[PDB]
Amino acid sequence: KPLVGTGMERAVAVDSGVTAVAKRGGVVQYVDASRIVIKVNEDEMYPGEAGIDIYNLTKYTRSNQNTCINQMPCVSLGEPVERGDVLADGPSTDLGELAL
Amino acid sequence: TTIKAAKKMVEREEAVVWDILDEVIREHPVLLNRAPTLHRLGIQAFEPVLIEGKAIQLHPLVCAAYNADFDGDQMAVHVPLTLEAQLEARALMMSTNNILSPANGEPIIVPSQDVVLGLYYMTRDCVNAKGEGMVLTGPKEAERLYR
Amino acid sequence: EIKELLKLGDLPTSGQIRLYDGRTGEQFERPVTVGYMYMLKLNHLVDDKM
Amino acid sequence: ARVTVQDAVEKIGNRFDLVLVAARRARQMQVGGKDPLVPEENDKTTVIALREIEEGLINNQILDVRERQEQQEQEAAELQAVT
Amino acid sequence: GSVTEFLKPRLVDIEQVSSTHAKVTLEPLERGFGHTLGNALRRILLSSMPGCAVTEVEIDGVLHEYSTKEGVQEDILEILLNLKGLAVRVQGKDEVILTLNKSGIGPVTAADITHDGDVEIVKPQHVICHLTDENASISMRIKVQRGRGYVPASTRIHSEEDERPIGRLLVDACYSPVERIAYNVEAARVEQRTDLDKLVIEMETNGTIDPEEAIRRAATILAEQLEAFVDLR
Amino acid sequence: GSVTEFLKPRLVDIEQVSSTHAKVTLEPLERGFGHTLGNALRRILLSSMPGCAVTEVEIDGVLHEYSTKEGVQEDILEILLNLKGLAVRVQGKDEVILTLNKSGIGPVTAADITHDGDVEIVKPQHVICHLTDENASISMRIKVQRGRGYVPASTRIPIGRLLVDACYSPVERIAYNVEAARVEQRTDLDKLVIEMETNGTIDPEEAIRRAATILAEQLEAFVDLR
RNA sequence: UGGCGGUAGCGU
Ligand SMILES: [Mg+2]
Repeated sequence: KPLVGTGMERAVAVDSGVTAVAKRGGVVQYVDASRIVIKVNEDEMYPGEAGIDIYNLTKYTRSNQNTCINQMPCVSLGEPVERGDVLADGPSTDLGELAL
Repeated sequence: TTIKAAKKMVEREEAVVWDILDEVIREHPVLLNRAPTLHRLGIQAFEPVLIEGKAIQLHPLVCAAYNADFDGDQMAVHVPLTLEAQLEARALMMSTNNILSPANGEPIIVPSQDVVLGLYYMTRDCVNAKGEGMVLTGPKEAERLYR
Repeated sequence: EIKELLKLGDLPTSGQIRLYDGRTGEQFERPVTVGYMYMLKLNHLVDDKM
Repeated sequence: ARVTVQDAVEKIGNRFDLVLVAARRARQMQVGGKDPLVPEENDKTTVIALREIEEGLINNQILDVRERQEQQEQEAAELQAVT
Repeated sequence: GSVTEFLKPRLVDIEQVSSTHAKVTLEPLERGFGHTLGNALRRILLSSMPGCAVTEVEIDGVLHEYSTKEGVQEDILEILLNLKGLAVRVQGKDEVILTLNKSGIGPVTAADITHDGDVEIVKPQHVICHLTDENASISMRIKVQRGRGYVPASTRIHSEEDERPIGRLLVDACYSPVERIAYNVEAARVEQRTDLDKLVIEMETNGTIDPEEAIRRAATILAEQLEAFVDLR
Repeated sequence: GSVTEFLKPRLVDIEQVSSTHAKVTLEPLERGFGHTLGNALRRILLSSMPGCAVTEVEIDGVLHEYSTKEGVQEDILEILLNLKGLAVRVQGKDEVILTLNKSGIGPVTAADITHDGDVEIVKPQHVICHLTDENASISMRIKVQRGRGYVPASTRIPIGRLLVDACYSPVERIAYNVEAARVEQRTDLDKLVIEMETNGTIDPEEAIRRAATILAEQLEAFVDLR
């Protein structure tokens, strides 16, 4: 993370699709280095649906510049999450903040 | 025994290969040239010194001649491979030969950034510095006192 | 504000500390500016250029 | 062991035939198996040629007359061998 | 006691502030030998201190560093990076193979390493990975060697004689156990000379090196290097 | 290879520029060890080498450093500077008082100092002063003491005696330079060149040996147990 | 076992 920043790192990190953002709130049912399974809350439930969101993080995929694209989780089991909360950190991102 | 064996010792990087390379570059000038060769001093001959790394090490005093700064600039090295070319590299294109600009005769080798600052700091005087007013037998005594 | 934050951290307000030479060990004649800066590694690597 | 050739330049006089005579001498010792007129401190042929011009042991005139000397000598040797 | 004879400094105190932070006091010193000795010892200690470090890793199901294991919360590269910071002390030999086996949800600390007797874990609470699911187990074989300085993976693999099979991961080894050195010279009281100095060396290490042993080793290295100048052809 | 082994110096190239000028070279050294050895040796040589030097001088007819003498055209400061450069070796005692008396012409050198046996002037031709007046008599009493390092007269600070800066250490221009050196394929080695200019009391090749011996003896307490 | 075109960037 930048020790001195401008406060726009969060917006740049979130708006770019490099980080995994929770679509619906809930709790982290199963966290793993490659996938995240989130048990959504009853408020955001859909009829006739079990209510689990599965995020498959992209691990070590080459970019257009022959660099490395990797996503690392930043949540633990049982940790409550809300809509818009980051679940994984993309390349050059630390806890949802841009880290070049 | 054969030149094929010569390449086979070369690319495997045997120990004696470094000694051979040091022997062959002892007095073999190399021409360093920057991409925009605006004037005559854009290409100059230098004596190679083998170093570890992937970057060419350039003498600071010639940088003003090359109009080169160390922020990503690249230089091209050419190897003369005839006796005549080595002779003209040593006698005509050598950096020591080029001291005056052919455009106007002004010198081309001047201290620019840190040498000037160091010499300026060294050659300065306070009024109450330590060891003021003593008499010294010579410059060696002054250096010893400073150290 | 920067000076107040430095004072909170028990650091000199001028931002310059006294350094020592690694090789000879003698103290430098003047305080030097020591701090923390964000450095970036640009996509211009020497092994891709040599 | 050589950095500047200003004295060699002034000895030759024009900095151009100096290169030619140095190259000719370097070829003479490198290819013709000639013995340098100065001790070699682990130096290349070009550096030796430049170093032995400094005290005047090599220039165009004496090199030409010396080459003529051994060419007359080899012509005479061939003539004697024929006879 | 005279101009010709110098007072020989000696160790007088070893103040162990913590398991890593330590203070070594040497006295007496004769008008400038303190600064020279402190600088020389600092330069030697920061570069010539032998220590044990992790060199090779081998996980049960992992085949390369850029992969992931089902159950662990961190990448294999992250696991290797945490293993790089593991501090151990080895007595008797310069080569050890340790085994780690963990199962169930929880952190995998250095305390999970199988006891070997001649290997001591200075930091038993050093975490390595996190198992985030039941029925998921991690089995690792860690390779630890004794050496000096910083030897990257390329330098070790330049021999290429072993031709290690797929799944054996190489990690850069930082054998140096001393992380920070700071020397300070002050006045020392020795009966009535009134001009002698004492040198206090504050050293922060990983806990795998004895400060007194480190000072002794640095002095031995300095003397061995200086005997060549003593002879002088 | 082993942890306890180090690249010991080799190829000790020693050349003598003059009688009291030396240039030593040591090619193989561990990375950063060249600076460690050179700085320590330089500091010890110029701050801890014992030696005998002139400390104070008694001048007849002169009571202060800024006075004037009609016999010698050189000022008192010049006389003090000339005396400071004199190198004297003393055996058997710490302090010696020497007497100098001259008259007539003024080629006053160190050879005119009264002979005492113990004192040995390395350069008796060293000029001290110059007399202009024909019947000009100069009588001086100098004191040479054995000390260590350089002790300026300001810190040392009765009408006749005048204090002069004492240079006990017999060394001048001790300079070390460490540059690159390659052995097998390891180009990260340090080659150390040491240039020294002794005053003349001892051989420059002996000053390095004495400094190294002093430093080694300083570390004996920790070195002996290893 | 090459060329053309477009795009972006680096050093001037
Ligand atoms: Mg540039």
